[PDB]
Amino acid sequence: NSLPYGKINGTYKGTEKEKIKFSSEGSFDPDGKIVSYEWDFGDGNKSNEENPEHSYDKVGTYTVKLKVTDDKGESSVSTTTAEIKD
Repeated sequence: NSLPYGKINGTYKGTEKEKIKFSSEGSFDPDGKIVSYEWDFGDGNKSNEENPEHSYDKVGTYTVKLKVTDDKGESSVSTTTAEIKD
């Protein structure tokens, strides 16, 4: 019955066109298992890797979302930012 806890380990920073390593380490479900991790990098791109690398084409500050869903189909969403400069 218990919702999963996502941990998105923000904030993130890097430079345009250089890969940034994201981590969902510490995410957990008290009464089950997390069966999916869904990242949205805020630049229209997504991943279902636990700990993806992603580069941003353009500078800016992007909203990063991590949606975790458990084995009973229940989800929760964590957010942070990725600040991309020169």
